[PDB]
Amino acid sequence: SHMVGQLSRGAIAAIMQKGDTNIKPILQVINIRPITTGNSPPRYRLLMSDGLNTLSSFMLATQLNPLVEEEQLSSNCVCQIHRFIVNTLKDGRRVVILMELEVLKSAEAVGVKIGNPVPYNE
Ligand SMILES: O=C(O)c1cc(-c2ccc(CNC(=S)c3ccc(-c4ccc(C(=O)O)o4)cc3)cc2)n(-c2ccc(Cl)c(Cl)c2)n1
Repeated sequence: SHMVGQLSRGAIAAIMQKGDTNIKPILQVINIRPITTGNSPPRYRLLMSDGLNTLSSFMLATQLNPLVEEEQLSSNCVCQIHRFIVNTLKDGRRVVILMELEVLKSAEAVGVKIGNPVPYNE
């Protein structure tokens, strides 16, 4: 209730602008999809929301793949990010790798996209 109050509004901008990595923000998963990988473990890319912004530049550490494959981490769930790393590509784009996270509320217990977040412009 006041659902957006459940999310760390402003965390996406803090990660991408300030380079803040000590925060443990609470974010909503909007979408998850596999990337094209070949002969190596699958890799998942996530569209995440902090209630104000969405950002599609997240990938999951492969050690967390079971959370996706066993359906605990899925679209609409709310999770707390306990550890993440930022990397920057040759072309300037930043990628956030999610290393440790906790699902606070399952997709089924939330059920909808929270608020009206808008895409973050890098
Ligand atoms: O096949 C595809 O569709 C497809 C493909 C990619 C795409 C794929 C790869 C890279 C480069 N590899 C980077 S950044 C990377 C990957 C893993 C790690 C890492 C550290 C620790 C761990 C772990 O434990 O698993 O993993 C650190 C850096 C860029 C892009 N993308 C893609 C393009 C743009 C963005 Cl912003 C994002 Cl997040 C993904 N789409």
